[PDB]
Amino acid sequence: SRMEESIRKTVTENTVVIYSKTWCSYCTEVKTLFKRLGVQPLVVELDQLGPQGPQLQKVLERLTGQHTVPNVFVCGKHIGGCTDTVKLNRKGDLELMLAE
Ligand SMILES: N[C@@H](CCC(=O)N[C@@H](CS)C(=O)NCC(=O)O)C(=O)O
Repeated sequence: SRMEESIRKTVTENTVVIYSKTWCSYCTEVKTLFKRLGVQPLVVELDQLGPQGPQLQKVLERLTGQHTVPNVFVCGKHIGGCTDTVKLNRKGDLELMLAE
């Protein structure tokens, strides 16, 4: 699909991409973690896109294996959700990625 090719372009062009929903506490949490690191992520709020939201979500599951939000990409690579991102941070992998 065109939506799949567009996601690939979005995540290769933007250092941090968070596919989010505005009401989700885990999305807020991961937004805050990147803010504390000095990053300004690109946020895509899937609940604020009309019927494109659920279509995008389906393509995200095909690409990433995940059906929850947040769905986080760093340096073009899928990293997971909030707890995945927090674990990557706790290990210093997240900052090593950002540093390269
Ligand atoms: N363990 C996940 C949890 C994320 C989560 O539960 N997200 C909720 C929204 S706040 C969700 O996507 N729910 C949709 C569903 O369960 O299908 C993470 O750390 O990101």
